[PDB]
Amino acid sequence: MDKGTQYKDGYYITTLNYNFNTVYNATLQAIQNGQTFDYKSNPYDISVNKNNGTDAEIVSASDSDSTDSLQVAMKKLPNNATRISIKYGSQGNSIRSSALIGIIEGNIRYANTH
Repeated sequence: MDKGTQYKDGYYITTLNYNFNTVYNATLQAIQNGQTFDYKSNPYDISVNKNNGTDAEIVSASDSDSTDSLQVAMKKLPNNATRISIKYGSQGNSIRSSALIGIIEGNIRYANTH
């Protein structure tokens, strides 16, 4: 039905039916190039960016948000899909993440088209 967007206890987890290569690119752009700002204008910038090959995971630390860090996990599926797992702070990071996903998929939709 849907790609697989699940929200549970602050966690935002989804599958994106697009290639891990483009998903990494889009996700990087979304956070790194400041394609999304929060109302509290909090530091979104990346503290660890690492590629594995089946993993690409972005970890940014939040100094202003004492409650946690921004962690986005991108996992490569052999079905030309990518699984994204978001890490939340006690305030509910799912809000940031829902916008994040829109940007990630949307950017792919422009670049990839079909």
